[PDB]
Amino acid sequence: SRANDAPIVLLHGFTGWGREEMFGFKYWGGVRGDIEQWLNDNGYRTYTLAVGPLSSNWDRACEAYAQLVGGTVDYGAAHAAKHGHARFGRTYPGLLPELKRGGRIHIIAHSQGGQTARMLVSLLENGSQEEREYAKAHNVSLSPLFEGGHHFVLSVTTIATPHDGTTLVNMVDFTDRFFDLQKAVLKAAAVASNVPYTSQVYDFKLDQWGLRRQPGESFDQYFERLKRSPVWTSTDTARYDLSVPGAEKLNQWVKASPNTYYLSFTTERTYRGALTGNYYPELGMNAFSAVVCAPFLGSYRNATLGIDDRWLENDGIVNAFSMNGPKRGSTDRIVPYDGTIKKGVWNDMGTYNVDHLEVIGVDPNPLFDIRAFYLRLAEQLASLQPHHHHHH
Ligand SMILES: [Ca+2]
Ligand SMILES: [Zn+2]
Repeated sequence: SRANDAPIVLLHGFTGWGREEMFGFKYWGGVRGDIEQWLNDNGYRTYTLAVGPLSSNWDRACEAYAQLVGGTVDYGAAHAAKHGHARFGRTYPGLLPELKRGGRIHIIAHSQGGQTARMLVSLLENGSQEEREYAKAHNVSLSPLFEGGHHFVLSVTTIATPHDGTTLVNMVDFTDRFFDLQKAVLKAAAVASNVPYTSQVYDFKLDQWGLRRQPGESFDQYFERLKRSPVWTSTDTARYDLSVPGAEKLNQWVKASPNTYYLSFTTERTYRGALTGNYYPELGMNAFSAVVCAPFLGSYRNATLGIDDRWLENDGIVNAFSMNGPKRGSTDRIVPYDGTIKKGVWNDMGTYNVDHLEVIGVDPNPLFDIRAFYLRLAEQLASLQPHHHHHH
């Protein structure tokens, strides 16, 4: 059924790190193994992007663009001046120079990665008018990313993505709990949060903000500085983009490309309480989510905000209702999968009973055939037709 040869590129969310980080414990595979290696082993050429887990989708897309084709990250002169961080970031050799020669990729994105992938597609195709106009008005140079006209992306697949935000950000103790989540992923990787490791271990890639863990600093201490830093206090952050208002703002400009396939997977790991209408964690959900996040997600309503009952089912971290595609402030279409994947529309591939971390293998779930999950997805992506023609 193989109808294209595009390689697959994997993209994490508000947690995530390179293949060499976390002592080789993989974000994509966790305690289950190495998802990229499984795909490559099965004949599906697969790569992995690592970008700032806490950075805005904008920053991450700029980082992803430079990580793909090579070069020094360029966040755009207008954006950098706007938010007060460096215009230029780290330099990359480029994972896929074939992209500079018409090649295309499939992106498989988990969590906030889904937002980033969508945004990258948009900047690639449309560029940024704001940047272009700023470059002409200030006589500054312009990254090719902002010119538009790039078509690197044949498909985007999002898994557990908060396309409409997650109400988790609304928790009153969200900042302290969000970083506890980072601590919980570290723990999953068997990494302590109260130890000043001399090796990097987990690089948050805050080059633009000039933030990095210092010698003698544990992750606990590091996170306490991050909490008070601009990567947590600004609107140019994952924290803002993850929020319902922030995701809506994102949706208002980040539209689905008619040249690109979109697949969404929804995840859920909760049950409904008959008398309260709330949703509750099941048995099997990662311990941190079950205790600290799922109860809030499954009970938080806010009429002002648009959060009614539909939002309560969740995967421990993200409202399921947010996952099938952008809706809030979005002109994108979403169709249930009907056997045939269509261009320029969100193909809701269905809802899977796995939690936010289980779906990438970071939390165990031996009832979830994760190997089969990604293999079946790879097959589906490789079957996507470059072209279509009307028929009866
Ligand atoms: Ca589990
Ligand atoms: Zn930025």
